[PDB]
Amino acid sequence: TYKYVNKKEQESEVDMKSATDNAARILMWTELIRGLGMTLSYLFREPATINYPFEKGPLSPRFRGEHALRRYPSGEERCIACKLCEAICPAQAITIEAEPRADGSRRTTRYDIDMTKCIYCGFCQEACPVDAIVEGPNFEFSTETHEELLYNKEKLLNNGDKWEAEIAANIQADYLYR
Amino acid sequence: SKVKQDMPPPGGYGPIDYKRNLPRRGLSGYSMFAVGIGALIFGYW
Amino acid sequence: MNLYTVIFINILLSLTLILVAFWLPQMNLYSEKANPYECGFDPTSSARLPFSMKFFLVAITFLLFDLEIALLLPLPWAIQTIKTSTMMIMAFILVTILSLGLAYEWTQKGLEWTE
Amino acid sequence: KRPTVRPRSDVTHKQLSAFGEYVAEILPKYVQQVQVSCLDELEICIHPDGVIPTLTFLRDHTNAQFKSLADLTAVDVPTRQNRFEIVYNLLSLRFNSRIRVKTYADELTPIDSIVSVHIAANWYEREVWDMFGVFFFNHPDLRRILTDYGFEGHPFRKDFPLTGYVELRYDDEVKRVVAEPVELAQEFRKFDLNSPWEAFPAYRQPPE
Amino acid sequence: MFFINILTLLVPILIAMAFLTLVERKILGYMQLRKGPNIVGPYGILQPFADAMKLFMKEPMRPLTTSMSLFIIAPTLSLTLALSLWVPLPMPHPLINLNLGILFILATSSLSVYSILWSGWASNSKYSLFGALRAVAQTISYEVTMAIILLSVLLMNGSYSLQTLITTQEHMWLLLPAWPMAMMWFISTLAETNRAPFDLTEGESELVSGFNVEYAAGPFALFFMAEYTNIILMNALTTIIFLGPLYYINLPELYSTNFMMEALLLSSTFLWIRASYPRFRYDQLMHLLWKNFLPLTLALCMWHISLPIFTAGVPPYM
Amino acid sequence: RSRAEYVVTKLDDLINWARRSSLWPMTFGLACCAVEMMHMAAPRYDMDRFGVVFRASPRQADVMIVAGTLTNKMAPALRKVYDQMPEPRYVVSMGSCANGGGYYHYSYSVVRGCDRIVPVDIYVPGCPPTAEALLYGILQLQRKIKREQKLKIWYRR
Ligand SMILES: COC1=C(OC)C(=O)C(C/C=C(\C)CC/C=C(\C)CC/C=C(\C)CC/C=C(/C)CC/C=C(/C)CC/C=C(\C)CC/C=C(\C)CC/C=C(\C)CC/C=C(/C)CCC=C(C)C)=C(C)C1=O
Ligand SMILES: CCCCCCCCCCCCCCCCCC(=O)OC[C@H](COP(=O)([O-])OCC[N+](C)(C)C)OC(=O)CCCCCCCCCCCCCCCCC
Ligand SMILES: CCCCCCCCCCCCCCCCCC(=O)OC[C@H](COP(=O)(O)OCCN)OC(=O)CCCCCCCCCCCCCCCCC
Ligand code: SF4
Ligand code: SF4
Ligand code: SF4
Repeated sequence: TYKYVNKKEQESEVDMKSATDNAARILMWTELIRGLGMTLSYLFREPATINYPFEKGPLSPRFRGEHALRRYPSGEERCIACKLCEAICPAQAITIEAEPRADGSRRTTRYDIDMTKCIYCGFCQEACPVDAIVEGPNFEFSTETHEELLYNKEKLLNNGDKWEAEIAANIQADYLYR
Repeated sequence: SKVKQDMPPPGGYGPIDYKRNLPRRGLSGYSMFAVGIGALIFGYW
Repeated sequence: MNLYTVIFINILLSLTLILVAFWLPQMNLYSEKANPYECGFDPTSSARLPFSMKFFLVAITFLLFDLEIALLLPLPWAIQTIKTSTMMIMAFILVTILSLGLAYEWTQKGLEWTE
Repeated sequence: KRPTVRPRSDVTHKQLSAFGEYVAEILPKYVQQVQVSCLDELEICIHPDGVIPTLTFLRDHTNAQFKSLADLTAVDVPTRQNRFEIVYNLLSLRFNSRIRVKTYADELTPIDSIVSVHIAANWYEREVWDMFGVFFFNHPDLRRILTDYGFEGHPFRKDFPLTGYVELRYDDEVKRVVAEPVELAQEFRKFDLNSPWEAFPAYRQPPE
Repeated sequence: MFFINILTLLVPILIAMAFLTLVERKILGYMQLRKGPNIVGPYGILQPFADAMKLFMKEPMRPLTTSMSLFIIAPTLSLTLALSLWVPLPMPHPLINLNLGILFILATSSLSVYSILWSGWASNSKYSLFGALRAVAQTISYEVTMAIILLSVLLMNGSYSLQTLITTQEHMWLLLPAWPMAMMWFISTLAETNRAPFDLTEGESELVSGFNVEYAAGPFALFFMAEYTNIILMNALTTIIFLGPLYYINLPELYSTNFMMEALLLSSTFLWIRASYPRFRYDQLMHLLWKNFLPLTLALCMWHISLPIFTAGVPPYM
Repeated sequence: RSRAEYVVTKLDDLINWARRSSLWPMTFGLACCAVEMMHMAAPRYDMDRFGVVFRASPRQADVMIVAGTLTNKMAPALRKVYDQMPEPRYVVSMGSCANGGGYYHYSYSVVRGCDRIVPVDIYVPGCPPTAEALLYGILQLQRKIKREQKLKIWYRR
């Protein structure tokens, strides 16, 4: 079905009262006055402005922020150097090198994420089979040089150690959906 | 357990207005022309 | 004397403001800094080229109408005359002639812009 | 019935097959192949000489009325003699249908532009020339539309590298934005994401 | 003592201009469901000083194609004419008492238009040329209509002085006898001050910045000060002419307070209008002022020629 | 230290306060990141409340927020409007495209980061960074230019 947005049906003819109403509308600027009144109502409303940085906009546990590498509760790294995140990364922002550790464990020797190349899509955290790489909810990590956004394994493990109290709670609140 | 999912309430959601709703306000043209002419005459006197 | 003094004070104030605005901040100007602005690209042609005017007839009419304004402006002293009938008739004739000229130009589409 | 498989209607397939027979018998001088996909889409593969008559007939015929050109594009298959397959997707609002017209070209045989048939073909053929190097005859103004000014090569070709040949940087000695041969801090790592096992037996090509 | 009077006129007008910029930011924000500046200072009251200091410590632009002499001359001319237009206003006693006050106002306004034109031509840029030509068309339309409006109003008043306007509105506002030409005068002041919907010279969306698109820092600050001082000026002129404040011989402070309140209300109405309406097209502004305002203005001018004659209410010479 | 050193430090504080309280960006954007930039302009975050107001001409601009993919065809224009800004100017790269190419890093027609073209003061990461993150970058830039010691370095010369 369809409807007309501007087509008028029949005519209203001509009347002295209607002509006087249109004359008053043209001369006394009635629609302009009611536009003024609308802006006046908005003036006397309450603004929708939060007091940043003391107030923050609401988010969800699903929010994709700064990357981090998590651990098991024992303290062992969750990552097993399987390169699924590297394979699924649409921007090729992940570089992984690996070798057996001194105890024979399958661990990374290089895990780099170019955050200037990353598109913050969460494909790494949804392809990780052991929940090692995550996008924790940090978003206020802007730097002053281009280099500081080239994360390596030490930076990502430090982020995982810093944000574990929040990332674990978000994964607890979210993991039944995924 | 029971399947829990994001679903509408069993009674459905309430009616959502969507039509164009202008207040259709203001006084008549005769009345405001009469007010203006009366103001003119009083000011002239 | 007082009006001349306050005009000179305004002149001195604005000259002082523009002088401190030009001599206070650090200067660093080069060729790309002082090239003209054309939304990021080089200008195709100079801005001193002829630039067509679509309201030239309205501007000439504005000259004539401004002189009609100059004629109408001694009215607040003209209304003090003894022979108010002659003044009233002459003012009515002047305003009616001006209105007839405006109506004729509106009819002949002179107020409309070319192209 | 099956929740994971797309439902299939045979009426659209029958109608498109009938219309393909109709167009093929109307224009045997240019039509080389007519096919209907299992996705219920009609494709008519024509000789490059018949682009103007075929497009004009499809736009202006009473039973066709394909008055809207959806898009015009090219596909680079660099294993045939005529590597560029020019594709016209057209929409008939009168009959609520869509058709696809294909033709072929190589780097040195231009095809006729259809700006006189559809005006959108102007920018579409500009894009095709800019991205593939397929020249168009009788175009009102054929030039690049998406590449940089002075860009050399047609980047949507298969043999053109992904990163290109030049990169821009601001040189302070000349105070300009200059082009250099491309050097990458990290090379694009290509992946061999092809299973060595056949996935679709219906598309098994016979051995050579 | 006269120099002290010059100071106590000029400096408070400049501070009122800067806080007019602040109050425009606040009022536009609160009409746009936001807050506006409240960080820089207690309630944003240090924001204009921050902006002024930043602009006067940023380097100015001297483009290669630009005529330096007129480029320098135009903004200082604009600021001087703004303050000169401020000088003869009576509140209820003017600093400079003139006989042909509104003629001085008209001459100084047209010279401010020339400041805009010379800025646009000196800044050798196409957007500046566009701004200059739009200024030409705008001032053509509002000049003819506003001149006839002011002629009719002062024909009702009887003289070109403004203390005479105070004496005229001793008992009643001129809004009641002359409210249609009050509306047309308000629109004319909007077009004169280049406020939305009739700005059209600092065209933000149509042009980039228009006549001052090549101006930076200090001279741009001078242009902004001139424009907003003209806003307060034209609203003050409107409330002196049409909405007569209460004047008593024993105390003029009541007149100053009432004048301040009405001028603040009219300036806030200017900001309200800028929030409310979209911008005109500059040929439509000329068509409006020459096809709707001008015939009615000529008719009302004839009516105000006739009215004291047939009512015997010819105003006094003094 | 010397009494004049204290006066110079206070003058530096005053100049930095003025320049960080009045930051006017150029009305310049390229993509989705510029959509988030006008969502920062939106009533929730109120850059105007922070004192940050867009100006269309680069002559009246103080900072340049490179918000989007800087292409090869766009790079001379971006360099031109950066060069036409007056001297106390700053650059805020926004999003992965302007930072280091992002999703189009290996493209033939994309400059791999706007720092190859203009000197970037502050990098804001994200695709897109939220308006919260862009506002955070603006406040970080305000702190950075609060840290500037121009008159103190001039005195120590
Ligand atoms: C979807 O597709 C796309 C688009 O399409 C839709 C795009 O668009 C697009 C591009 C996107 C962008 C560029 C993003 C831009 C964002 C927006 C367009 C939205 C933001 C909205 C606006 C800009 C509208 C803002 C409206 C307002 C009302 C705000 C007010 C702004 C003003 C300019 C007016 C106020 C003025 C100022 C802030 C400056 C005023 C102050 C001064 C100049 C100070 C002067 C004072 C003095 C000098 C006084 C001095 C004298 C004294 C006496 C003082 C005493 C001093 C002492 C020290 C004592 C992209 C990429 C895109 O993909
Ligand atoms: C300073 C005092 C207060 C002033 C008003 C301040 C508050 C209101 C501000 C409102 C916002 C304005 C923003 C800018 C708006 C710009 C648009 C605009 O105004 O367009 C003008 C509009 C134009 O209308 P238009 O353009 O829509 O009309 C179409 C016209 N054609 C087709 C030709 C293009 O209206 C006017 O021009 C009218 C001007 C005022 C007329 C007043 C007449 C009063 C009655 C006179 C006497 C009648 C009886 C005679 C005797 C009979 C005896 C029997
Ligand atoms: C940047 C360059 C700027 C150049 C332009 C400057 C513009 C200045 C402001 C606009 C002036 C517009 C024209 C004003 C002319 C005088 C208006 C007037 O009516 O003056 C009359 C008045 C007294 O006359 P009356 O009202 O009859 O009173 C008699 C009884 N009380 O008063 C008088 O009789 C006093 C007569 C003198 C009044 C004008 C003084 C002007 C001073 C010179 C300014 C320019 C200086 C040269 C440039 C300097 C360097 C840039
Ligand atoms: S969020 Fe997406 S683009 Fe970023 S590292 Fe993970 S997979 Fe790569
Ligand atoms: S997908 Fe997980 S386990 Fe596999 S390499 Fe990446 S971070 Fe390590
Ligand atoms: S970084 Fe992402 S959101 Fe920003 S411009 Fe690039 S693609 Fe758009």
